[PDB]
Amino acid sequence: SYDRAITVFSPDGHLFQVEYAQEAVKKGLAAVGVLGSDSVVIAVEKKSAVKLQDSRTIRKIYKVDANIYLAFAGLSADARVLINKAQLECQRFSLNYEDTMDVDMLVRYVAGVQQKSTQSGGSRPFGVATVIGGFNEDGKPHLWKTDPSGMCSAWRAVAIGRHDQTVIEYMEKSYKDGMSRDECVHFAIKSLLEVVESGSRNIELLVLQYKEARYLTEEELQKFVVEVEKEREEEAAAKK
Amino acid sequence: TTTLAFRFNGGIIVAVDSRASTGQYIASQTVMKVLEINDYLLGTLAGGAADCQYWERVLGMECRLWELRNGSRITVAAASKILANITYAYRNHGLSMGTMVAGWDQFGPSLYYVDDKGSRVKQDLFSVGSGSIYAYGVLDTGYRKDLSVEDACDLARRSIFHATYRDGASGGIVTVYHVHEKGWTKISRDDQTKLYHRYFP
Amino acid sequence: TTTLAFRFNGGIIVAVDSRASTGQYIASQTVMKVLEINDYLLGTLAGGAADCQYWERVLGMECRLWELRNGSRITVAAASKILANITYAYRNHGLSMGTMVAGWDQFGPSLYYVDDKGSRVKQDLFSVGSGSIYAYGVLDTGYRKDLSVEDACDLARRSIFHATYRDGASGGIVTVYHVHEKGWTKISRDDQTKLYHRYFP
Amino acid sequence: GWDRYYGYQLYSTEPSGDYSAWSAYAIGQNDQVAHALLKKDWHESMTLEDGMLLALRVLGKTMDTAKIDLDRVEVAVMRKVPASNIDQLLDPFKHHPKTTPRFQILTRSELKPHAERADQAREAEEKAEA
Amino acid sequence: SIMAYSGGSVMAMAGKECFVIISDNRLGEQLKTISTEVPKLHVVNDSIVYGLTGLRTDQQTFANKVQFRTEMYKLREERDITGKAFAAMITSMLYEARFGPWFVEPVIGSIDKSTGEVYLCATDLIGAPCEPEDYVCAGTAAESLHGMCEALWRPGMSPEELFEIAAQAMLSACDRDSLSGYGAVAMIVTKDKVTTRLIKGRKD
Amino acid sequence: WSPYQDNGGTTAAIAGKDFVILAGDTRLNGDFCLHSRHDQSKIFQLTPYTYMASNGMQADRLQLQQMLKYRVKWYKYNNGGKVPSTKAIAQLMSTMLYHRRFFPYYTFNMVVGLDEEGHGVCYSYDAVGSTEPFLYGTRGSAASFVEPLLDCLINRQHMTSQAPPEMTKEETLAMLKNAFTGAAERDIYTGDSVSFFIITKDGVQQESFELRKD
Amino acid sequence: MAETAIAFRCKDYVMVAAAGLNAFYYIKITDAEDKITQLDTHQLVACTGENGPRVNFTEYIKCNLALNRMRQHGRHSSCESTANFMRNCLASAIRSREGAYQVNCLFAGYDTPVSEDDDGVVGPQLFYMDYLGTLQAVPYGCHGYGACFVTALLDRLWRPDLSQQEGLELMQKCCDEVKRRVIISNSYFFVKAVTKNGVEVITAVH
Amino acid sequence: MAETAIAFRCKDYVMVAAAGLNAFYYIKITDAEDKITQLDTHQLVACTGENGPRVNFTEYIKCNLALNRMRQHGRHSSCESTANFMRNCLASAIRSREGAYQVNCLFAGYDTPVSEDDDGVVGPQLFYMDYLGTLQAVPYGCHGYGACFVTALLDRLWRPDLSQQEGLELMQKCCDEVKRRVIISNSYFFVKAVTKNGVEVITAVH
Ligand SMILES: Cc1nc(C)c(C(=O)Nc2ccc(F)c(-c3nc4ncc(-c5ncccc5C)cn4n3)c2)o1
Ligand SMILES: Cc1nc(C)c(C(=O)Nc2ccc(F)c(-c3nc4ncc(-c5ncccc5C)cn4n3)c2)o1
Ligand SMILES: *[B]([O])([O])[C]([C][C]([C])[C])[N]C(=O)[C]([C]C1=[C][C]=[C][C]=[C]1)[N]C(=O)C1=[C]N=[C][C]=N1
Ligand SMILES: *[B]([O])([O])[C]([C][C]([C])[C])[N]C(=O)[C]([C]C1=[C][C]=[C][C]=[C]1)[N]C(=O)C1=[C]N=[C][C]=N1
Repeated sequence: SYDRAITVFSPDGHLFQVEYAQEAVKKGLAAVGVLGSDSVVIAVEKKSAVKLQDSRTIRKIYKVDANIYLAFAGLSADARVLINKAQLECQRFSLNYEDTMDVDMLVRYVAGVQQKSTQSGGSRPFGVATVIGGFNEDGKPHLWKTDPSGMCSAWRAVAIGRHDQTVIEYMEKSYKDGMSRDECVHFAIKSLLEVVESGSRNIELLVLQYKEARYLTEEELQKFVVEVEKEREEEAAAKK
Repeated sequence: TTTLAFRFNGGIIVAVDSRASTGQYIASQTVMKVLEINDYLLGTLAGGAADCQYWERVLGMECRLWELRNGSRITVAAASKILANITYAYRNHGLSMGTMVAGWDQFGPSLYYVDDKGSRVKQDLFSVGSGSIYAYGVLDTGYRKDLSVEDACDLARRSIFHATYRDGASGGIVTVYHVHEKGWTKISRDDQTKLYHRYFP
Repeated sequence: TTTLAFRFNGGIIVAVDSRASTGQYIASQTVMKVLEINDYLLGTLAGGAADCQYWERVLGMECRLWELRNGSRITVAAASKILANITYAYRNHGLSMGTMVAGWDQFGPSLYYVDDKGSRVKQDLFSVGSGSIYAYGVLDTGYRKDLSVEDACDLARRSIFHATYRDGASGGIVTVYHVHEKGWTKISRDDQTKLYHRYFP
Repeated sequence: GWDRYYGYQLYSTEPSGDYSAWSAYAIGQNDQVAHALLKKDWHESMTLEDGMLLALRVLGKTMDTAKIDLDRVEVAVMRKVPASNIDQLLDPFKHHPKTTPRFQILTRSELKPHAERADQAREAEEKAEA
Repeated sequence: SIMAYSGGSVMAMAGKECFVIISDNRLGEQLKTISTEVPKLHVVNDSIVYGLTGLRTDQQTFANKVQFRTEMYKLREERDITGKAFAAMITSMLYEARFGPWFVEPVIGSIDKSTGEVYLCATDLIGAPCEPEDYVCAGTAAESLHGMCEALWRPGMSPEELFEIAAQAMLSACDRDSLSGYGAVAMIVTKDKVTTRLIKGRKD
Repeated sequence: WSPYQDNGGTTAAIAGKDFVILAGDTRLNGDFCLHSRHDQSKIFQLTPYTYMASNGMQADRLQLQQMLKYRVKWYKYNNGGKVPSTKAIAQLMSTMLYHRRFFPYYTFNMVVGLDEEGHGVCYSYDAVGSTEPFLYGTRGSAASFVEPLLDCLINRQHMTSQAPPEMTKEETLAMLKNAFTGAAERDIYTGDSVSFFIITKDGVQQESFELRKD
Repeated sequence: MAETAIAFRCKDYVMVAAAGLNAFYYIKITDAEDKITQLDTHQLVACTGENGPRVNFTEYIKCNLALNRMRQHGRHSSCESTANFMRNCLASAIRSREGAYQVNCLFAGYDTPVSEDDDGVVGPQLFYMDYLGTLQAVPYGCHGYGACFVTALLDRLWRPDLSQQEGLELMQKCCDEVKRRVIISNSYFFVKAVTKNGVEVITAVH
Repeated sequence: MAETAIAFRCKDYVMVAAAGLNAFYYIKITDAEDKITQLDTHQLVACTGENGPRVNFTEYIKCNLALNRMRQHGRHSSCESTANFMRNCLASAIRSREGAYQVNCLFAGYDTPVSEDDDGVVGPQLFYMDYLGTLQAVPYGCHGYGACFVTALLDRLWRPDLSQQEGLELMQKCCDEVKRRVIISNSYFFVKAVTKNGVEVITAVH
């Protein structure tokens, strides 16, 4: 079949098809996740309030395991194919090992698929970056991040999508270690509206607890945005 | 072969004989019928001598590769499921092996049992082999959950002996292990003929 | 063939089907499954049709010759022992017959059962044939020793029916007898299809 | 199409593998124009006759044609009709639903009563223009 | 044998401008009744009705592949399948698996909606085509049905009097077969209507 | 036609404190005839410290000796010239007998060598590779003559007497001649001449011995 | 076949019962092993057979129902869609390399409306199956040696309008007949029930 | 083999126990059938096997002991003379036309001095037998499927100086092990005993 080498090296030791796949993520929608003491929250951008979108509310953060959920940034068609490989891997794991899959195991599989598309004939890399959060069987909250080069790394507060470096350098000087549940949802809002416009119908946040995952609805999200919007006015008043 | 093992308040005790007979001829008398998989698991042997020593060496390779990739120990619920998926895949190939896995994972004890046909069962009390039918009647009479460490070692060593005495395919040197929370220790290792003049002097 | 008979306070009730099939083809539908031996004995037939009708005609000849020589009636304990010594003598000759004898001798009733291999058992409750396994579960649920004469006739007619409905080798016309102290009387004789619109209208 | 999981659905399909659910959508020439015209009037509690009259009226807007022609317009509706091929006698333990969904395509005798309601609704919004 | 494992007999007769088809209601495992209310007939349109006998695992698997192929025929070709095209279609299906063969014996009855000609077809398990103009029959009581159908048939029958012959032929043959019985479900069908009748039988 | 055939002969080995004595008679025979009297193809050298000594079928013996011969050579090439030990060879033997489990060899094997410590250990195998380290071993047609004999004079069991000192190379060799002169008397498929191999750390010396010709 | 499964459906519940015996040719390994696998929150299957194919068939069915709820956003499929997926795995295995599954099973479930547009089945569902791939919806189904003892018992006493307690004392008669005539020692029977509120493990009848 | 016989002898008694199960390939015909035939006033035999040859062998043995007491003026023969007469009927039947008896039996008895000149055995007698014609005097013998469960139980707990009550609670352990591991439902065991005063039917252990 067609297996010509696409991902090749530059004369400066760079991979052009990987550096150009990262540029497709930097135009994707921003997704921010932070790590607390008993909960994991991840918030995505949820392109717009189109008024033409279905009244059936469409989730952006996809379910992969019973406790491990995933949010991405990049091409939304490439990410669907990547997750149905990972949703097929969880049922391969609890058919050969009788166990619930760890969070660090699923990220090593998805990063193994990202790297496998960077070293194949006829294949471009996946133009997606993922934020993966979930708990183990013994609590222990986790938060991970894969890039189109295939490098997995666990984070304490991670942001992907457009303006990647802008959020991460902001929330590394405002992060408090060991937050409660209400502090994580409040901290994921104030990092995500730094980049997205001030609209209230373009945040989709999710709170991960042990055997309990609760999506925030319309009116519950209104309670946390106003507490952030009144505080960023105080942050501007603190500068002047 | 008369391998047995039971689970009680204090861990798991594994007890075997050491005899391999190819019919009416005794091939050997010092066969290790417990392959220690690693320093917290055990595996036992019954049936074909090569079918057990091969696939529990394959099982000891899949448990070592688990610790390399995932950085942590393998459970026993994952360890037998590796051995049961291998065994069920070759169920029409005429294998003959009946193996117990016993170990201390992070959920306490667990004593499983794998056939040569893909079965896996979870109890606290087994006895496998051709002479195992002799080892049930002396063990079921004296088993209780809250035995002491010394009395359950005595009940295991005495329940092997009454089956080695009666079955032609069983005997040799009774080996008793003890699976506690830190791993396993070889408790005793003694001849069956020396053990006759202790129990009936 | 489904055939049962039970013993209770008031005598013995015998209940049969009337169907003879050669595999998947039904040969006949009016087969008398009960051969009355004389006016105080009964005998049923199951298995081979010719093996039963021959040797229970031989049994009816040895019971008649008993009364000629000894001047008195034969007991049921002697009548089955004639049939069991005949049956045990030809146990390697491939016979297929399972028969119950029932009667009122001078010691009350007795209900026996003879194999094609020489067995003879003494109980109060049997059900023989290929569809016997359906006739046990509806009978063992509703049997008790002190049934009335009408209710035990109803339990026997209803227990044959649920076996004829489920087994392919049973069916036809349910015949119910009653063995009291003066002999036997034919209680009823009714079609199985007519008996379906009585029990499930 | 209709399923028993979320009812009547409508999807798009992009030539990249991406799809999205919608309540009204446009593909082809002037799809950016026909989105805004459907956005101006779409509400939840809408009947099929109010939806088909919405469908023909926006179609005349993009191809700038008053008096919608029937030779140049193709329509098809996806609703549930009462089930007629129910056979309970050969399926004793199988349950048949009451009404079944039927994809159908309207003929010229079926679309002429609906095309003469879309120009009049265009004419009803024409006398109130100045 | 594997063919008489499940039990059940399906036959069909041809009339003037009509045909009948009739199956029993028994499902079993060689002696014991599993169900008493299970027909063997299948209807694909208002002209073709076919019945399967043989092994019940193959009676359901083959009828899923037929419904997979009949509904795909209606999507490709914008029309209902005809009787000569349907019978020659699943003749080819039983011949592709000739060495791994299905244990069904399909009894096809069909009619032309506009012309009014009946078409009967009963293949073997290996797909042997055979179109009699009088009657077809398969199942465990098939040897008993060739005596009942041939001694009672005539070519010029009304739909009301053809049902009376097919019903007395099924029941009298199932009173001699211990793998078929427990009533019968029939279906008379003309150019104008389809009438489905359930028939009293012995519950033995 | 049957693709399996027993070619007689026997092999026996007794391992000492820093040596192994390895023996096997030179006699090839078929259906009812006698093919040869001088077959040296019964004991094969793999490394200078470890031998294999197999018998049974002569045709599958020569095939197993060559596949064992080149897996040692791929070991020597991939490890920088390092010669494999007895424990490495005898686990290589135990796996390859199981890789052909469904069309197996009709051979019965012994891997004979020295330890890393210098002590000699013999292993034994069934047709599918059941291994065990042990101090002696006897395979072949006359195994049931010699293996009970080696139980009675090496283990020193059921004899109420003190233990003799350790056996030398000479007292082991004169003992093992008493078995092959005993198997040549009572086994019809065994004995024309037995060849003794003495594996020591300073190379190997090789001797021969004469048995009965009938 | 040494172990029996008994299941009957009524107006608002489905009873199941499966003897927890596991043996090695005459030696009782267990007496309490659960053989009624909870597939969904409203669906279960009572498989009989030896313990080799029985776990490996039920784990393949259960992990694929859960996968079809992952890919379809947690939408629970009907009981007929699960039962037709099961006999596809029996029928495709009798004509394969590895051989037929030697499992005999009774599928049970309750159909709830998943949305307001669902106008499907409301009542209970009970399906007889086989190792070959036979599928039959039946008022009551039975497997094992004691099946014929208790199928004709349910010919006598089963009614479509039985209550939760009247069917509970019927299942007690079903368990006491198998203890009376079958030579195989079935002493503990694991009675479960499927109702409109999910599955429930009945402690009383054993 | 489906039904077990357990017998052990002690200082002044011989216990026997035989499960009263009679079956038809899986269907329990009885649960209380006496399988321990009282041959003499001090002798009995516990035969196992199917019910065909079992009655016809015991009636041939019992009627010939009684005939040998008719012709010898009521003089009761020893237990070894009865046991050697039994295995003569097993050994001559494996080389005959009709075939071998498929009965496995345990002979038991007590030897009393019939006169003042008798200086023979005083103690109890217990003989293991087989269907071929093997005869062996043994401290305890067992047949059936559960024999190997209880022969190694009597390796553990049997003592030559057991009393009437200590051997009675040993036989209760012998009956509870067969109920625990054997798949065959043996629920009633018919314990009898042979002492110096004849035979006795023990009601307690069942
Ligand atoms: C949970 C549980 N409960 C029991 C009672 C068992 C059990 O027994 N499971 C089992 C499974 C597979 C096997 F393969 C074996 C097994 N063990 C053996 N030992 C010795 C010989 C033998 N040896 C020398 C000569 C001849 C023979 C026949 C044969 N076998 N076969 C035993 O499992
Ligand atoms: C005390 C007791 N408990 C039970 C359960 C029995 C019992 O069943 N005893 C018995 C003895 C001898 C027999 F010969 C039979 C017997 N009955 C039959 N009925 C029908 C067919 C048959 N018919 C048509 C086609 C094919 C077949 C195989 C065959 N047989 N064989 C039954 O006795
Ligand atoms: B135990 O007695 O089963 C024991 C098994 C242990 C070594 C894993 N050994 C044997 O008895 C087996 C018996 C056997 C079972 C099934 C098939 C063939 C044999 N013996 C051997 O496998 C054997 C034979 N020859 C040499 C070494 N081992
Ligand atoms: B019943 O089905 O057992 C019935 C009882 C008999 C007294 C009429 N027996 C038969 O139907 C037998 C079945 C059979 C059992 C065993 C071996 C062979 C057949 N059938 C016949 O004996 C028979 C044959 N031909 C005509 C009539 N009956």
